[PDB]
Amino acid sequence: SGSLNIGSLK
Amino acid sequence: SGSLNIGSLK
Amino acid sequence: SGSLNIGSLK
Amino acid sequence: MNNLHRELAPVSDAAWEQIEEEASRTLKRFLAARRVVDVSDPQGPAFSAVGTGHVTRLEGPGDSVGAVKRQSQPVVEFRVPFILTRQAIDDVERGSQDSDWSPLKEAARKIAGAEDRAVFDGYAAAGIGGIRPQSSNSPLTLPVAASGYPDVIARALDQLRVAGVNGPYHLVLGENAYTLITSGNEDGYPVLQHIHRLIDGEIVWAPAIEGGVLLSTRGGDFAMDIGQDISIGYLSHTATHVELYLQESFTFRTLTSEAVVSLLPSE
Amino acid sequence: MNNLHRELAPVSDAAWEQIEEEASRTLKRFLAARRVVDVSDPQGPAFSAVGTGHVTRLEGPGDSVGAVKRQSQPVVEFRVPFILTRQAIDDVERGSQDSDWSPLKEAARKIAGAEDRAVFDGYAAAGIGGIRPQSSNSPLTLPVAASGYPDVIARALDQLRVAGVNGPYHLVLGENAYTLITSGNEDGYPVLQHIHRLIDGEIVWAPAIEGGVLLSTRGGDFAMDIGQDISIGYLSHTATHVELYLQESFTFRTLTSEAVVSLLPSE
Amino acid sequence: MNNLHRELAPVSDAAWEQIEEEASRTLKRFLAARRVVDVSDPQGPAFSAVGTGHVTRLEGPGDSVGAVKRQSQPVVEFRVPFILTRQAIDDVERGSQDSDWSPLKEAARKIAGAEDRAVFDGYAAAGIGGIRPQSSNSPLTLPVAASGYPDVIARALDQLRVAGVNGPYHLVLGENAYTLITSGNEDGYPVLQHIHRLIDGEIVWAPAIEGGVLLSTRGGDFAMDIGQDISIGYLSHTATHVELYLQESFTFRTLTSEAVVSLLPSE
Repeated sequence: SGSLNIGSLK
Repeated sequence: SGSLNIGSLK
Repeated sequence: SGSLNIGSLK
Repeated sequence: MNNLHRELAPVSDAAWEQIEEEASRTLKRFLAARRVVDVSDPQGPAFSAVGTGHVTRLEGPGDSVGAVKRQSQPVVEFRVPFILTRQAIDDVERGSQDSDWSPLKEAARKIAGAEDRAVFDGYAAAGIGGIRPQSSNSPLTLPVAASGYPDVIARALDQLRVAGVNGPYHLVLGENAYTLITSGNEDGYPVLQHIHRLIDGEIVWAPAIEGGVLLSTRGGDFAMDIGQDISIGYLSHTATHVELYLQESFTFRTLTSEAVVSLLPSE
Repeated sequence: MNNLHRELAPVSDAAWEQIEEEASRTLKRFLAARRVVDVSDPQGPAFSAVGTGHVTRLEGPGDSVGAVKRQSQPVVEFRVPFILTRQAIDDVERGSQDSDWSPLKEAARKIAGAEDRAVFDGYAAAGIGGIRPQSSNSPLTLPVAASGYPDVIARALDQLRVAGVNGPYHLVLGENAYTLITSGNEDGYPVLQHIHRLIDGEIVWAPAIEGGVLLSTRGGDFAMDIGQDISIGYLSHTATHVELYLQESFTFRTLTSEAVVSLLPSE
Repeated sequence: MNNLHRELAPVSDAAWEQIEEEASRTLKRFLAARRVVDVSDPQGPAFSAVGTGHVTRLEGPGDSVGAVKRQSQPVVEFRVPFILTRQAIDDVERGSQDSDWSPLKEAARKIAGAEDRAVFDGYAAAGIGGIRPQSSNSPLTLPVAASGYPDVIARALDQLRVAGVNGPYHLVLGENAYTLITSGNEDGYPVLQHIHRLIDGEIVWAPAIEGGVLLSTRGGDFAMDIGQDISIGYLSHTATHVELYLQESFTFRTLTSEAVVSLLPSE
């Protein structure tokens, strides 16, 4: 909780 | 595989 | 058995 | 409640939503290394080290007993604080659509730059070698003019091919190189079409680095282990300000040193 | 095939069974720390470090970015080789019941002693503090005569009680102390019955250590993380001999320093 | 057990998987002749010769009896040994992802180069004529500059058309010619688009050969009969090293000499 969930952009 | 599975003796 | 199965690359 | 004490911040739900949207947009615009690097799923707050598989010989405990210690790479945590004015936060509930989120954008730029520089150029304190300094291929200098770009890229590709490396080839360019290649030539040469004939994707824009990199994205060469993705946490507040921070937790390893060629900035 | 290349050894199945039975028996007789310490299930060959939860401040990457490195304890691997004569191995298939497994027993004793000394007295090279040197209570010297044992044990128990520590209390004694307490007194005093009135289990016999330890076994104070349990692997063979080894992989941490009292050997 | 005594090697299953993956990747990157040549399915270890259909007159056995001997082309076996350090092999089971497989890659490069040079330039000892020396068309010299490439290719195509040869036309270029054609021209001429207008596929990159070849891939002109595909076998091991080898078994025949034009390296 609180994360922006950017993760991988590939 | 190959272990003697001594583990915990308590 | 043991081959890499490269075969044809066409 | 977790370590990001978000419920303790005097910030409404609408303000939180706007802040998160702005942070996600700015980070996605600025994050470049995540587009060409194997990024794992977040492994949680307890994730502390990654085992490299290698061992180091120790001085033995005693009578004919040999000892080896397993080697690992530690995880690093990056935190960047920023301050909001509490007028932008309160105006959101009143229907504001142009609240000042500039400190958040500057913090996002700072943390993205730190992450990118660690992944590409290395961070010695955290034990991160970096993609470029850990390359076994010979670096190539970028040309002054854009017309020279097809010649360098091709040669770089040749190195990869000579090294036995396969898979799609991706180009990452810094700000000056990217704007030089995209601004066209005054002789009518179509360098962009030729480059896109040689490379296997869109050119990646990297504001944090200088020069460039040509690398394979076959998978398994550059591993980014994410413990905690970039998240917003709360520190403190005054009557007219709120302290927040952007935090991430990760480690990076270069596994194949022959799968990347580093392009030096033009002189 | 795994790293224990057992199928490459010129050893029959019956010989393997007899060797494993002998090793298990001898190790169970010699292993003392596993009786009073939280032992985890084996975590596999890839298990390389345990995160301690603490961080160390780093020199920052750059503009207003702070960095902390996660701390961890590495895993240590212990290996002890031994040589069998290939006559004992071949005699097993012929119906032998008294094949010479003495080198295996000596290797088992060596590895059990190394493990016990690392857990109790510490192993500095592997980063293992040890239970006794990492005790915050004041150590007590053991008496010359067995009659003095009820007085010391009681005082040791008091320390635990004063420290707020609960749970069953177990006593681990080295060879000299154990044989002194079990050999009786010449005055007819029943020190053994009084000791078993004070302690909450059987006295543990520890051939590897000197002195003793009184410790709580409530759980959560002494964690032994097992990567690989003790196993037999193969190295090489000649026309008349076979090289094997005993190997284990573990790390140990003392979490509660007030939950143990160290008894010094008598002077 | 077959002639590749793989089970006798002190190599774990995970190490075997990583080794095979690396070998397959490197060989697929380096193998060029297999992309423009009819490759049969592997015919097994017993496959020893290929009948050409022709006969040779013999001195007769006796009274008015004539004898002819059937002609055939023998199969050749290529083997390249390499040595691994047994630390890279053992580290795999411990979770390593950057084990040193450089000797394997060098062996793969060597065997691929030998195969390619036999198929293209010929191997006299094995009775392999080679595609280029067995061409009935007149060879063409490659130009110094890339702008001259559309002129040569077209003329080469004309030869094929004049010879009555049909089917898709494929271009195979050596390292220097490939990097010259792909590096662009400084006059803005689009030679690559024109070449891809003339040829019927991607340009094939051949690191083993010099110059190039333009050939038809209609089928039935260049037959590569595979007895054993490239495979990894075991030879011997020391306490710190393992001997492996890469092995293949094949024969090659050029059936149509007018279906290929050989391009000589530029002077």
